[PDB]
Amino acid sequence: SPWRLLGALCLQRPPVVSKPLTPLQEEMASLLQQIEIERSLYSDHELRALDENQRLAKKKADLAQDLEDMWEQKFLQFKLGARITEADEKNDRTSLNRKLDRNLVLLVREKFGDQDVWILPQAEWQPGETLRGTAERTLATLSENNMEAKFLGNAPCGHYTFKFLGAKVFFFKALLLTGDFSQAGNKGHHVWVTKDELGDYLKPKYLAQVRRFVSDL
Amino acid sequence: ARKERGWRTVFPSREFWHRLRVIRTQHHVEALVEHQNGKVVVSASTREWAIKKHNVVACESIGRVLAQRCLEAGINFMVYQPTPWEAASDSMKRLQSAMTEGGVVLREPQRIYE
Amino acid sequence: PMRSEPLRKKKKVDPKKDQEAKERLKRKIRKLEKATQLIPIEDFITPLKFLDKARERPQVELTFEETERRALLLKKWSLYKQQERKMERDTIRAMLEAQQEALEELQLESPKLHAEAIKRDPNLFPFEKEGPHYTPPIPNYQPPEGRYNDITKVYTQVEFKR
Amino acid sequence: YKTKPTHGIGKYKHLIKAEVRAINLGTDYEYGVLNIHLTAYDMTLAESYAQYVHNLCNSLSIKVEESYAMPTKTIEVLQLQMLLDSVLTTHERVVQISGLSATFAEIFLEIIQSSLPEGVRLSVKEHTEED
Amino acid sequence: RYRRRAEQEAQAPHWWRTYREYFGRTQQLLERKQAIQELRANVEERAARTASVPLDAVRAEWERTCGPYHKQRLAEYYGLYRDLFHGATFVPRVPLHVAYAVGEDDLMPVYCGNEVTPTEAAQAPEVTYEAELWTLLL
Amino acid sequence: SSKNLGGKSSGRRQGIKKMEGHYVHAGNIIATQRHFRWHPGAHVGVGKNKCLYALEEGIVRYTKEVYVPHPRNTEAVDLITRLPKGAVLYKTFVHVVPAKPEGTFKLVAML
Amino acid sequence: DSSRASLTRVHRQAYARLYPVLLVKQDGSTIHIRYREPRRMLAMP
RNA sequence: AGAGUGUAGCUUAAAAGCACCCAACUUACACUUAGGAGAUUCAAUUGACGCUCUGA
Ligand SMILES: [Mg+2]
Ligand SMILES: [Mg+2]
Repeated sequence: SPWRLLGALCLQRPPVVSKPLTPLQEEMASLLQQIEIERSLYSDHELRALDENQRLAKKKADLAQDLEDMWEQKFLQFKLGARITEADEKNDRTSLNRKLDRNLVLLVREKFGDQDVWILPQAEWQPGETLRGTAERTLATLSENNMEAKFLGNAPCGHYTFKFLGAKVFFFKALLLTGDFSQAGNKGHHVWVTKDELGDYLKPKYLAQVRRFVSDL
Repeated sequence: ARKERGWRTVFPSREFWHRLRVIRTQHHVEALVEHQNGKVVVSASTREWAIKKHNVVACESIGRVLAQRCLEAGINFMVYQPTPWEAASDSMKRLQSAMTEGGVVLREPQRIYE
Repeated sequence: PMRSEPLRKKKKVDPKKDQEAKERLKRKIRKLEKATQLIPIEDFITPLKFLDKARERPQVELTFEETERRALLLKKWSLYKQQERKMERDTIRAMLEAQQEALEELQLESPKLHAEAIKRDPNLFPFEKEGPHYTPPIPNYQPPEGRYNDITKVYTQVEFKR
Repeated sequence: YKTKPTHGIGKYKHLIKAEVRAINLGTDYEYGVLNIHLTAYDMTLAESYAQYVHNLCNSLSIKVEESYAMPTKTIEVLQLQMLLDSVLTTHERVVQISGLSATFAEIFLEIIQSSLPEGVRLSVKEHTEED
Repeated sequence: RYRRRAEQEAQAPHWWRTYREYFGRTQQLLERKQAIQELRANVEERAARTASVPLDAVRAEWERTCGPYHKQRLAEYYGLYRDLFHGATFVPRVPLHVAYAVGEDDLMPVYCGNEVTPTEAAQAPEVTYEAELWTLLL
Repeated sequence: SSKNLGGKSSGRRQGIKKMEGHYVHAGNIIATQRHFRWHPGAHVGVGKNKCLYALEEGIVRYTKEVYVPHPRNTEAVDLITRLPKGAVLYKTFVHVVPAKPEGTFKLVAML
Repeated sequence: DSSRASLTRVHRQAYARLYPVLLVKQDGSTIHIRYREPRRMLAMP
């Protein structure tokens, strides 16, 4: 049979911010830090807070707090640089800085002649080159960005089919180191979608089961 | 009657008339009383769906109910021969304390000659 | 004694060239002792500055209302790690089974792709990644609103160029 | 008859075990001795991830052979911005690995990736080091 | 773990030579499921981190359910069946509560394997078994 | 020149003295050995130089039983914990099936 | 899943107190560390 | 649409045994000790839900 030669990749950004900790996890950090305190021993902070105190409490009748609020005032003047780019935008889902706590996938669109296929980015492999660099040639061309971005593996992650002449698709995986996505308001119709956000961005079984190679969390 | 006095190399010694074996497992703890031949004479496991009702508390429970049953079977002398790490296990100390106080003595008096 | 067998093989004969390798090896003793990196020990070991000063903060109590609370949170924790480990363990289970068929397909499809897939790329040797943080940020050590911890460049020196 | 048709009934040494690279051509290179280095500015978080790695490897039956520690860095505030002084230290620890495949390679990195906590760094490599 | 495996091998057939040769419902589980779920709350898990387990109710539960299975063991270990019936087992489903009189009170009971004195067994025992025509035989 | 000197030790005379199926009274030495070749089984003792003797008057048999050592025997509990999980050790043992029943009840009087 | 290694004690016997210090990097990013002398902030040049 | 069927992870287990999870020791692992968690897809061998298949 003639088989329609086609390649792909899948791109993932890591969470740059740790997960917000669950209501059971927040208590455990409170108890474990409590039990850390009572087993503790020979504190340089408290060597000068309890036992320099008893000479300053009896010199008058014959350090600890003046260093406190200075440790609070730079704790106060430093407004913490926000973990918040969610409620401000709410819309620009093609942002490289939308989600902070979860991994993403790059997701594009090609209005085909036959269907009108919303696409998880693909490739075509020539009879000369490998299947591995077939991933590597497409982040340069199809979206016009500068992603110095490590690939992981030569053996692929996903294999789904459609035969009318049969077709094939070979899903890989990769990461980001940093991101220069050139001209993000481009009409190459692309968007940065989480796991929870592609539930209503996929219709088909050629893309419905590509969740079988994401880290689920 | 003879105890099998040999087996000085292997563990446990098979010199007894009646032994106490316990089977610590997942979800259960068993306690068997055997003869030399391997014929179990009384048992009390938490599979029994009678002590399934009402863990260390599961272990010391069987020391109550099986020491109840050896007196009801005429078995008065025992031997308990554990590995040295379950001899210092907090379950078996409560088992033996419900067994030696429950009536039986785990010491096997000597095979008299002469 | 392969450290000193270069030495007396150069000490016995004594041309000029033999005095260079013997001299350099005394440096290269201490180069190898700084190339191999037994001189350091761990700080797992306890300083006994912590020995006698244990008796500064010894006071604890325990209460039944604390203890019953300290019971169930650990059981819920033993519950919480149990299912999420399974979610993680079925994740690696599902992502190998989506590898295993995905290799058997092209290997039973194309023999060129058969050999090409089972090797990898040697960019797994220089891989290094830094952790998720609490703040990413959009910048930084503060751009000059009034705060900063970046080293600011007027009469420019962090380095000799700027 | 000394030997018997029951000869060799107790042989306790071929069953038991007694007493670089991973070559493996074509499938190729089945990653051998790799030192994954767990580094943190903390102490407890670094240890708790080596905790997580070692239990992960034995769960996946891929062989580990060391868990030792690189000793501790001795740096102050680096006096590059009244000149500041406070000693912040770094705790590095080695986790080794011996058995890996090509086909588990990129995957087993992901479980290390996705579970990696706040402010710690990994660095895979080959072996030429000592304490 | 090895001692568990190795004591499995000493019950196998073993073609060579062995010391053993010369010297040898549906509503029931449904009610039990809610039983443990109910019984997991009144222990407040506060009786775990020291419960008593009253035996006498347990014994009445044992004698009804797993009494006869257990009771057949002692009747074989004591070798009744090879003396009574030349083999030919049976599992006694009727719980026979026989006891003798120590004067007025109390009762010295006989269980399956007990020891009662012939001073106690001068007079015929007081019998009940809570079942419905029988011949009792000593 | 013959630098080698000393190997003039005589033979130990160590082996099975009572082979399989023999009648053995209580106390006879079944075997003498060094470096365990036969372990004690039912009613067989061990002396200081590892000999095997009979503890009851009976008939000596040889079997192949399963070897589980003592948990204080530290030189051979590590022998276990490097075995794979299908493994059992199977040393060989010497038993004595006792012939005489250890006594009978006899009339002594009529009182 | 950055929480799997998150919560732990000090697994040593004799040890000083460790306080919840927020050190912060050249790249702007801050981290919850544990340190003595409870400066709630540290800033690295 | 056709099909194989079906006990929690597994099981020529029938509510079991292993695995598994958190602590306490261990650099850690392992061991051990204290704990923790669970299943017969549902209705009368049938009928009907869950998956994995063969479809378009
Ligand atoms: Mg000689
Ligand atoms: Mg001679």
